Amino acid sequence: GPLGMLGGVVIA
Amino acid sequence: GPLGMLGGVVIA
Amino acid sequence: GMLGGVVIA
Amino acid sequence: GPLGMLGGVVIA
Amino acid sequence: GPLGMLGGVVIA
Amino acid sequence: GPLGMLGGVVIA
Amino acid sequence: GPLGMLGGVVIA
Amino acid sequence: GPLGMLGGVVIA
Amino acid sequence: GPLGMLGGVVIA
Amino acid sequence: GPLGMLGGVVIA
Amino acid sequence: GMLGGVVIA
Amino acid sequence: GPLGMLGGVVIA
Amino acid sequence: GPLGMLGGVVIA
Amino acid sequence: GPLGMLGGVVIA
Amino acid sequence: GPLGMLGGVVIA
Amino acid sequence: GPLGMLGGVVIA
Amino acid sequence: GPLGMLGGVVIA
Amino acid sequence: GPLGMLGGVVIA
Amino acid sequence: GMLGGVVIA
Amino acid sequence: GPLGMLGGVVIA
Amino acid sequence: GPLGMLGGVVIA
Amino acid sequence: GPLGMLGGVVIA
Amino acid sequence: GMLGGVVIA
Amino acid sequence: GPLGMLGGVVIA
Amino acid sequence: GPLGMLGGVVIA
Amino acid sequence: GPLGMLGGVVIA
Amino acid sequence: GPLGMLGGVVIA
Amino acid sequence: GPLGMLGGVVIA
Amino acid sequence: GPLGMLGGVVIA
Amino acid sequence: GMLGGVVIA
Amino acid sequence: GPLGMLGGVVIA
Amino acid sequence: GPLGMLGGVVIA
Amino acid sequence: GPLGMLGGVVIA
Amino acid sequence: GMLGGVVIA
Repeated sequence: GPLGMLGGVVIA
Repeated sequence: GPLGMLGGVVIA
Repeated sequence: GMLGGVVIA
Repeated sequence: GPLGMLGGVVIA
Repeated sequence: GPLGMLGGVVIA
Repeated sequence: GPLGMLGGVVIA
Repeated sequence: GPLGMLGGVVIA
Repeated sequence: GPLGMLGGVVIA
Repeated sequence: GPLGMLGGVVIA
Repeated sequence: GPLGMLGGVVIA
Repeated sequence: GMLGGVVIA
Repeated sequence: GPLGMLGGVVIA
Repeated sequence: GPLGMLGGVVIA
Repeated sequence: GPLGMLGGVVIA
Repeated sequence: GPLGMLGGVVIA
Repeated sequence: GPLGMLGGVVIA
Repeated sequence: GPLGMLGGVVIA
Repeated sequence: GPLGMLGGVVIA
Repeated sequence: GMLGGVVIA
Repeated sequence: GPLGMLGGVVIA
Repeated sequence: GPLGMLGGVVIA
Repeated sequence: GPLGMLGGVVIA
Repeated sequence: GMLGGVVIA
Repeated sequence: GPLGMLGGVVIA
Repeated sequence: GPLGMLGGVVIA
Repeated sequence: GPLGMLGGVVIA
Repeated sequence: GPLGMLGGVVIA
Repeated sequence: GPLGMLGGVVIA
Repeated sequence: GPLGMLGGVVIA
Repeated sequence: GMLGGVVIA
Repeated sequence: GPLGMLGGVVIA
Repeated sequence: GPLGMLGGVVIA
Repeated sequence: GPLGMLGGVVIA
Repeated sequence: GMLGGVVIA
């Protein structure tokens, strides 16, 4: 299947 | 605020 | 000082 | 599927 | 203020 | 039989 | 006010 | 069947 | 005001 | 027998 | 006189 | 005797 | 709706 | 979405 | 025999 | 045998 | 509406 | 004897 | 008069 | 997912 | 009969 | 790290 | 020798 | 005497 | 359907 | 598939 | 004697 | 002796 | 339909 | 004296 | 499969 | 009579 | 692993 | 000596 990589998310 | 999808691979 | 993220691969 | 905002008044 | 009317939405 | 779809109705 | 029939499939 | 309004005076 | 006269309606 | 239909009369 | 949908006279 | 084959019928 | 005969082999 | 109609298929 | 997909709507 | 519609007024 | 007359039908 | 066939008659 | 499939007056 | 026949020798 | 060899398949 | 995909190898 | 999807000698 | 041979007959 | 005589030896 | 017809075979 | 294959449709 | 069909109207 | 007349047949 | 048949119509 | 006769001496 | 010698046969 | 085929040998 | 479909020697 798909291979995804997300470092990080910051919501302010 | 933000609305939607977020990620390395997004399949809608 | 806001940083989203880092990906090392 | 569908992604968005709906309504009589949409203040965004 | 803003005044808006939306009849309807059909998504199929 | 028949296949109908109505979103909505606003009567103001 | 309003008068009549309303719906997705109206069979009068 | 029939759909409407009858009478000597009709104000709509 | 308005003055109307209807002598009847037959719906068969 | 005879099949007659009269909507109506107004006598003013 | 007479009045109606069907008048027989 | 006769040999006949019918796949299908769609009536709408 | 539809009227008649339907089948793989129809003998009438 | 898509609307497709297929009567039938005969495979021999 | 036959191999694959069959239908009114085929999404692959 | 016979196959069809018969009458004084025929509306299909 | 339409007015139609059919005397008779003989099928032998 | 004789063989007769009459579908019908309409008298208006 | 007479009416039918077979009429023999 | 995948759909078919797989092997060293494939005879349909 | 027939001689056939298949090393391997990767479906991902 | 590294991402490698090898289907297969046949050594006859 | 070595054989595989990823080979790191 | 008369000698005769008939293999077969196919009617379709 | 078929009309006749069949046989290895036919005497008629 | 294939459609074949053989009448007859006589071997003496 | 005879040797081989006979038929309306022969596949070898 | 005789073989076949006989009559005023023959439909074979 | 067809109309046919056969007087007579004598087979001796 | 063989007779098949007669048809009168 | 194969069809025939084998042997050191074949008389046919 | 006749003299015949066959070593061998391989069918694959 | 070689693949070899030998029919036959006759030593007279 | 040797005789066969495959001879390894």
